[PDB]
This record gives sequence, structure tokens and C-alpha cells, in this order.
Amino acid sequence: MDLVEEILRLKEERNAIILAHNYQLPEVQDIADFIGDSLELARRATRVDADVIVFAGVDFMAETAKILNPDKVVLIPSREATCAMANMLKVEHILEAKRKYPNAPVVLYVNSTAEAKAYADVTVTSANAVEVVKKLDSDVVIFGPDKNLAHYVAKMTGKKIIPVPSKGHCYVHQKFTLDDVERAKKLHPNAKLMIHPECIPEVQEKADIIASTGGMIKRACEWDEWVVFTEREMVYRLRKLYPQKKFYPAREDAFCIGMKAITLKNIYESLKDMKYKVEVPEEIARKARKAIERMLEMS
Ligand SMILES: O=C(O)c1cccnc1C(=O)O
Ligand code: SF4
Ligand SMILES: [Cl-]
Ligand code: NA
Ligand code: NA
Repeated sequence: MDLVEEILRLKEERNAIILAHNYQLPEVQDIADFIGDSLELARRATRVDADVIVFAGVDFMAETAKILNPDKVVLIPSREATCAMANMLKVEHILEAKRKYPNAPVVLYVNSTAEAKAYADVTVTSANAVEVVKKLDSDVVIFGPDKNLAHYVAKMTGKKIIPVPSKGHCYVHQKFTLDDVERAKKLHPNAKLMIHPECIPEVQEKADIIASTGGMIKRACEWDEWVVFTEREMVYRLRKLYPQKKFYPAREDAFCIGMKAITLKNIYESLKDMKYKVEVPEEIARKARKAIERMLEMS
């Protein structure tokens, strides 16, 4: 494909940087200027000197980048790139919890809607949720939208966690079952199990290490053979970072359809047409920024 070389000429003449999440297609990872989890992506978005950000991720991640860079152009290659977990949390869920627990801080995953983040005291990802919640003064915390991460946070902080909404979860990581753990140990007897904290608690209890995708990268040096309980394209990421090690997905069907809405072709069309421009209403942007900034400073 001359498509790769044409993306690179376009981004260079646009003064653009391509930021990509770890779950992006291999073709997208191979052209990205930076690849990381959502916390690393949020951090990288605070030191962008480029004029344009092309965000190879889901729409609410791109909105976070826009909240952190209101002066810059942020493009999402497809407006259908979205997070099913984040869409489960409505503002009314938060207000109801705030009425019932008036002194609980509101702690939302950074991928939530900008409207929901406007009601957060602080945001988190899987990478920093325990560290942030531990620092909060209150013993009661409103937390969402992922109930499986909420379970993990309650276990690691000892605090009372009120999940909002009740059914919030990521369907990709919810796919994993104890049956998949048992099958992994038979297929790969010498491997260790990396499990993401968005998996269900009984699956997490089987892990050798429980870690966000950034944590999986930091801890892969502890063993040479891993079975990976997270989204399929993280296995590609690990294999390219560590060619000398062995990695295997726990389920080949554990893939995020929203992440896969971004392709090499619509990144090219994104740079060619300067679309689609990400905008956040000023009122909502300002309130969400305060919680995202608190997250960065508390991490
Ligand atoms: O990078 C993360 O925090 C993350 C971790 C697990 C599942 N999804 C995400 C995401 O950003 O959409
Ligand atoms: S992986 Fe799960 S959480 Fe991350 S974007 Fe896809 S649906 Fe949302
Ligand atoms: Cl992660
Ligand atoms: Na991640
Ligand atoms: Na993260």
C-alpha cells in the first residue's frame, strides 16, 4: 500500500500526530506515533505540540483529548468508534447516587461521556483506580461505569463502593469465564495468566497477575510465556514489544467492535478531509477537565 506513505505525508504537512489505543488493529498500530492505554493516552495528550491530533480510539477517548487540547484540532476517523461500556452510564444515575450518598465523591472511568464526566469529582482508568480511590478522604465512593472494576477497587481499597449504574460492564472482558481459565491451563501448561481488572471477580481470582494493559507491559518481563485475558489486539501489542516472549489470547472472539471501527483507510480519509472534528460544549468541557486534571495530578 502506498496508503501508508500517503498517511505519513499528510500527517507531516498537517502538523498532525496519530495517537492510538492498544486495542487498535495491527495496521493502525504500525502507523501510530504513540500507542498506549487510556491513562497513557491522557498523559500524552498533555504534551502535544502538534497542531492536529488524529485519535485512533473510541469517541469518548478523543473527547478527552479535546478537553485537554481545546485550542487544537482533534479528529476521530469514524464517529461509530464508540465504547459500549461508557454509554451505559447516564447523568441521572449519577444525580441519584449523589442524592443518596451526599458526601461521596464521584469517580468515573475516563472513557465516560463528557456529560457524565462533568459530574465527576475525579476520573480514573484501570491503571490508577486503586491509587486514586485510596487517596480520597471519604470511606464511601460512587464509582462507574464498570462494576467489575468497582469490585476490584473495593477489594484493594477496603472502601465502600457504590457502582453506577448497576449493570455497567465491558462486554469484551465480561466474555471470559472460569472455563476459559481451565482451557488456558490445559492448552498452555507452562504459561502464566495476565488478567485485566475488568474481568469478572471469579476470573480475576485465577490470575497470576491482575493489571491494566499498561501494567501488563511492565510485568511481562517476569515470565517468558503468557496467556492474556483482555482484548485481542493487546496480544499483537505485546508480541511486537517483546518478540522474544510468547503470548496467547485467552479467547480469539474477545475483540472490541468499537475499537475496530478505525482502519488504515479511514485514517487516510481523516487526514485527507480533516474529519471528523471532535467538539465538546464549553460548559461540559470545563467541568470534565477539572476531574481529568485531578486524575493526572493524583496518579
Ligand atoms: O485503556 C483502558 O483504560 C481500557 C482498559 C480496558 C478496556 N478498555 C479500555 C479503554 O480505554 O477503552
Ligand atoms: S474494550 Fe470494553 S471498555 Fe474499552 S472500549 Fe471496547 S467496550 Fe469500551
Ligand atoms: Cl488498561
Ligand atoms: Na487499556
Ligand atoms: Na489505563
